[PDB]
Amino acid sequence: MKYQLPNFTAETPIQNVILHEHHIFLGATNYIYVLNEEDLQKVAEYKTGPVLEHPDCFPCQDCSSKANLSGGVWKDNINMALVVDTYYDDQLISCGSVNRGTCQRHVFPHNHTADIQSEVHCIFSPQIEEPSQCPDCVVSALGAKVLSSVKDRFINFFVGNTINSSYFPDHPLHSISVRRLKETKDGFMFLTDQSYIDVLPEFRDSYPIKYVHAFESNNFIYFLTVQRETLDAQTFHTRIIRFCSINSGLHSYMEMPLECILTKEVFNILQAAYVSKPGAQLARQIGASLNDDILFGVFAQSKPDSAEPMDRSAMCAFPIKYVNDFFNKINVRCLQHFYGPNHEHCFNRDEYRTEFTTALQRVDLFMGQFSEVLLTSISTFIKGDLTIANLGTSEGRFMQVVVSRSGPSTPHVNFLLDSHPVSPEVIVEHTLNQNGYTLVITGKKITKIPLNGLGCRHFQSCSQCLSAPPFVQCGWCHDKCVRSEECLSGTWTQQICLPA
Amino acid sequence: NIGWMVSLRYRNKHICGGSLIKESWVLTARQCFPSRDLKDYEAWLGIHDVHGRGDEKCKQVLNVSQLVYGPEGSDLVLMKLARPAVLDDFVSTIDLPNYGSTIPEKTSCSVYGWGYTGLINYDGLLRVAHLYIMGNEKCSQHHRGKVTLNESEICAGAEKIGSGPCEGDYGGPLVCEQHKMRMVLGVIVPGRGCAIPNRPGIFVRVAYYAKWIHKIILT
Amino acid sequence: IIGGCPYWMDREEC
Repeated sequence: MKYQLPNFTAETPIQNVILHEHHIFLGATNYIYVLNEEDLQKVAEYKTGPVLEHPDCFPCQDCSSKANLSGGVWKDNINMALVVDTYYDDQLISCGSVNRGTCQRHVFPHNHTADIQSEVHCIFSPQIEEPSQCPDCVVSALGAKVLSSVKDRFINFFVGNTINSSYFPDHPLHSISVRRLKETKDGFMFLTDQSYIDVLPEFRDSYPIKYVHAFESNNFIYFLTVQRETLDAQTFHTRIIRFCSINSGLHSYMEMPLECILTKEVFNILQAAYVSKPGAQLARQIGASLNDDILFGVFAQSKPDSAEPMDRSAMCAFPIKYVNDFFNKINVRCLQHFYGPNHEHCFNRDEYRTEFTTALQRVDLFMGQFSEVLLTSISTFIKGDLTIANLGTSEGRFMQVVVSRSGPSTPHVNFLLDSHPVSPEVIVEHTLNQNGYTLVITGKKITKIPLNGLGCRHFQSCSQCLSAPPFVQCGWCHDKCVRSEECLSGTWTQQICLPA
Repeated sequence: NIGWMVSLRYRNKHICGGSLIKESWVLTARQCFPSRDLKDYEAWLGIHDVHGRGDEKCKQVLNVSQLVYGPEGSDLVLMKLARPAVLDDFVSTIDLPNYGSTIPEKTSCSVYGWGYTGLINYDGLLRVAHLYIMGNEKCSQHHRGKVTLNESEICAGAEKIGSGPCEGDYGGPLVCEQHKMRMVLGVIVPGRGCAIPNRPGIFVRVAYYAKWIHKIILT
Repeated sequence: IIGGCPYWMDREEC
């Protein structure tokens, strides 16, 4: 028995979601679907693939005409980034796996937000200055995390790329990079050589780096990664990268591990992360103000000396003020995957790249309630004095549960959304008096789940409804169990069950 | 006469324009400095061409001793040149407006620079766009209600529709004639698109910072 | 400078 909520089924998988001007932009395989916010009805679509690959057919130059070729290969366009620029003339910047991870700006016509096909420009400018570099080569097909920030009157792009040995002539990709988009909007550009920090070519395969989440807070950029503990190490880590939010380069770069213990068993692999403010009750228990940015992270146990999750999940909260306090404390190593583990730089003491010796540890807020499921999505919100967590399963179950340390909480919403796992990429929209919705991706389906009300629909009879946990605020409305505001009739009680 | 034009060179390549306001001082933009290593900077005066071609009896090339950054708001920077610029027929200073001043709407202005021109084979010679002063209120609307201006900003609409500064033009001046005299009223800074028809350009109000500018430059 | 004239050109001939 399941709920009827606005859904949308795409012809291919959904990779990234964006919400802009009452329009849902989906980043799908070979498509960019454009839905309507209210009903999730496909208003437009843009065909992004398949795209034909040829060792001479360069990026941003079409070759549908070169179909019958001695070395031709049909590739799929898997969306890696989807960014909405509103600083310059409103445009959707989209990036795919193909064309050497080139991006494209879909300029919106002045009165039609749904028109994604009219103005489309490919961000590529042939590098004459130093043909040894590629700033228009943003994204990797392996894994990519893009973060847009207007800073010093320019649109800066912080990038996290997953690499392999695959060497490229004149077109390489960078591990962590900061590039500013030119006002001519024809290309990007790295200001200095400092602007990027790559894994040494020896380690490109031995050391795979998964960039789980990226965010900006308190004048700093932060990246959340899944990498090895050390070069020679056989086991996997979750790290918190941080660097002074500047345009010219990656300054005051630092990486520290994060530990999610259960009191000393470790859930070493971050599956999803969400940064939000805390509700009053939990704020008190984590030592945070109502206005403190908090990194909530859903972690998983890794198969011994592997990186794949184990269906044993947890969730711990990292108040960024505390995360920052750790970085501002003095011991410390050199960045072993970027610098040489043996090089002269590592032994000395902006300019340098720090790796932290110890970790920041936090206990599972759910106290092992999820140690027998695989949590893949997280989104947090505030209800009154409460902090509710929206959680997705690898099994395709979506659940809402109260985040508190003052005794464990059972989820008040729990149901199968689809069969396919839940996507970490979520959307939380907020409306007046704490009641919006989430956007949950499950393969080729995107679902619009309301923040408060689903708890009530789990009660079939008035008697069942009348004895619901008080916080869900459930009442009977003639023939249904719903919140006060959802009852448009006047027959709302939490005390009476008339005859039937 | 364009004696006050300065070309800022970062790693032997032109990065920005600037303006000689006093013998040892150049007024430019914070965007013009990718590095804190002054070694990589050089200022060229006496030039008309970006590569300093026909300029050799004129060309003056100075090192940068100091970087005095303007207030948190402004994207301004004052450069102290390692040795005073010699004021000859080819090199001259530009006057500043007074602190408690303003310029009438529709006052004619010019933006100068060796920046992007959208031309195929650009000859590297100094360019000029003709602009006219506009009210901050009518300029905020013209931007489609996307940007609101401070007292530290100044608007100037284009006289030839598709015109305006771009990449490589930053730090350069907005010259207007206040009381029959050429004055630097604005500093070119990045915008929200290079030369958009009917959309005006935001510069930074030099007059707003004239107190600070004179505080530095007057040792 | 997009759409400008060369430095030596008078205002009135643009």
